[PDB]
Amino acid sequence: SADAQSFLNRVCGVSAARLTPCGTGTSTDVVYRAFDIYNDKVAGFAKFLKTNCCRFQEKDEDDNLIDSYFVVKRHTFSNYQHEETIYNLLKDCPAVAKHDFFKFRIDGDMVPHISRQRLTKYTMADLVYALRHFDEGNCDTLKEILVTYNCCDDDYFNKKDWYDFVENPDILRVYANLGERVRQALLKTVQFCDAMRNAGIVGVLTLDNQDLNGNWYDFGDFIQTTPGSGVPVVDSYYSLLMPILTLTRALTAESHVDTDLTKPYIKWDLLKYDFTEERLKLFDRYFKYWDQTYHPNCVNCLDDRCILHCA
Amino acid sequence: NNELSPVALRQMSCAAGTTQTACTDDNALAYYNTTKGGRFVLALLSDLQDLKWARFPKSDGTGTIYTELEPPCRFVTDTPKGPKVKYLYFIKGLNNLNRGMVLGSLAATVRLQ
Amino acid sequence: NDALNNIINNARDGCVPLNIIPLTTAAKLMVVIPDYNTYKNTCDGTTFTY
RNA sequence: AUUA
Ligand SMILES: Nc1nc2c(ncn2[C@@H]2O[C@H](COP(=O)(O)OP(=O)(O)NP(=O)(O)O)[C@@H](O)[C@H]2O)c(=O)[nH]1
Ligand SMILES: [Zn+2]
Repeated sequence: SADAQSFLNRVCGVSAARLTPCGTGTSTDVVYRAFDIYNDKVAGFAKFLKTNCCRFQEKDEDDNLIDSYFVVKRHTFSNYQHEETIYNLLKDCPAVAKHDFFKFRIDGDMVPHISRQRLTKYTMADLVYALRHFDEGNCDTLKEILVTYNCCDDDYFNKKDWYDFVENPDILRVYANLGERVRQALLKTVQFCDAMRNAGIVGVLTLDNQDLNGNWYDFGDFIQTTPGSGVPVVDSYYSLLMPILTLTRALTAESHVDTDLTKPYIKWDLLKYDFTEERLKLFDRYFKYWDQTYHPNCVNCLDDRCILHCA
Repeated sequence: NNELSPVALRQMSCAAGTTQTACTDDNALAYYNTTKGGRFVLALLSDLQDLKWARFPKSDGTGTIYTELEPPCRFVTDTPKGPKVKYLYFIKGLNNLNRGMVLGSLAATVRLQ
Repeated sequence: NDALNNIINNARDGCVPLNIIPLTTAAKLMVVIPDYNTYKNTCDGTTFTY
């Protein structure tokens, strides 16, 4: 009675909101996902069990499910105000998911909810964990991710040794279909860092706060400072994401005329061999807030650790 | 949960100048950290308005480094005193995580504006 | 020593990669063909472009 | 995350 069919149209926003519950009523949903934790008593990069979330998938004209979810969570009252303030400071960035703060009663009391709109099913941390902890006995997440983004079809896995690199070298072409998604995620990350610096917000960026479309959320561990003096910490993010940048060949679009995958290739003259400025431009475009000096020529390095870092 | 340095740090004391040996007695709330290998300062605060130099004494005394600073930032503080203004500095080359640490601790333990 | 000199002088300091010297100054070309399908796509006819 |  009410509740489920009233919470549904309260989560339902003002745009189109053709929603369907993910097998729940007014209660939360439990999933098994990967996180990156550091909270003074636990640390690591493992798969924990999420507990406090209600998810509503979205439909469209022909009443078939689509890759869009409304994730609404409940928590205390102080985090409500803190997240609302930070989002109000950060809402104008085009790389931040659209939040919605409301209050709804489950009993005689009224509890607050925070709803995020149009997220994907999996985050970037899920993809990184799936590719860095491969096990052919159970790889359902990787297969689902590959088939939901038109990298292959469901009958591609009926083959045996479909994952091998020596046998079936076509898996490289299959993997190289996520590079554009990764590149757009990198660009949106740079945009988010610029917005955080301009707004005066201090926080650490993790892989599980970004979905596979590039949008950011979860400002629950941030603080506030004077405008223009913000500082993001992006060590673990880039360091963990680095091995995936070459498997998927994310920088293929940089060999075309206007960084567009539909135009012909760039025609360099055969007599050019320096390329010392292009490397700096690429570093400034994709790794702007990585704070450690980068030497395009390793003859200027200070020791072997710097040589490794720049190579 | 990825927090920015739960266990905090302790202390702020000593000196500063603008041209090498201009550090006379004490012109800095040189802030934080006594690491496990020795005293290694992180943040510098200045009730003054323009400084490029400082000199923190440590251990041997003979070894006290003439630190190169960086262009400052300014803010006003919500102290019980009332109107109080400093000009913020960090030791040059301080990586992002350390500045985040000191800024978070300063903002979350003591009140500022 | 005329084509080599012609491409050396175009360099801005006299240095050029070694991999483009045979590509722009050689007089003879040798092609090794595995099968006929590859042959009809590379050197079909009497003159080809490469 | 298992602090909601
Ligand atoms: N993108 C997405 N994530 C989901 C969905 N369902 C569950 N999740 C999981 O729910 C988690 C949301 O946690 P959230 O509190 O927003 O961020 P957080 O990383 O836990 N940090 P904190 O709340 O302390 O600031 C994500 O890590 C994600 O893996 C979904 O449909 N889409
Ligand atoms: Zn180097």
